[PDB]
Amino acid sequence: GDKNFPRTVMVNLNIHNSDYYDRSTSPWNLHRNEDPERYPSVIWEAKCRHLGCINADGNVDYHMNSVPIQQEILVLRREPPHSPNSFRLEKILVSVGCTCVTPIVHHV
Amino acid sequence: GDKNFPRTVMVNLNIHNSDYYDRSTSPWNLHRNEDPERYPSVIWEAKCRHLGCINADGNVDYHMNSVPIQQEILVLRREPPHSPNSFRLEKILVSVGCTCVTPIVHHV
Amino acid sequence: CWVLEYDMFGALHCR
Amino acid sequence: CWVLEYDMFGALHCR
Repeated sequence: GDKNFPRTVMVNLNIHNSDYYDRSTSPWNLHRNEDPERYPSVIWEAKCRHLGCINADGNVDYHMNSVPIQQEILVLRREPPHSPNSFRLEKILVSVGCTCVTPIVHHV
Repeated sequence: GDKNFPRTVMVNLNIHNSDYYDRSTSPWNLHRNEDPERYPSVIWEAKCRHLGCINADGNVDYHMNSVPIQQEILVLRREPPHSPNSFRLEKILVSVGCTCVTPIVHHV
Repeated sequence: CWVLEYDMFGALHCR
Repeated sequence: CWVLEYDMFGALHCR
């Protein structure tokens, strides 16, 4: 690593400056996770309800796929454990919701 | 506010512990934003391509809606400006991708 | 803001 | 990690 890179920085934690999961053709459920050693302590993970997507009749169409849309987000991990004022920056891969995609199928 | 709440905490910045935008029935484009006063400095915003969703024929179906899936994410804002080691925690509302939803339409 | 949490809609809240 | 960036796929990278 670079010795000029600050191994510790100061952070001021005072931040100042209907639902699609059901109506989507690729609907999802939400799973809660709580960890008091993490800040934010509560995060939610979307889980696609079905393998296929919902058609105009309200049935699952397996010729299309529900897939989760994911991104990495930043959180703070208490370090040492239980510390009220000392953390390490951490990244987590979270599923935010689902979308409906045309599958990869070859006409061979 | 609570006077026992730490107004400054230490953070160690050393983190250690095909594509759907095109194939989706609610496809999206990605817009880049760069701000050197923010860490991460580069974020991307999904913009839904269409008002409707793409049908089996490859055409836009306006009886369904493409909508963006959004979440707030945490970033660090340099404070004072240009500081290499002093920040304020900040939250940003980002669009991660789009999904296809049944519209709100009343049969009145 | 002793407790920071996401709600099920992707918004952050001080609890 | 002087420069932290998201790529267009939602992943973070040290640049």
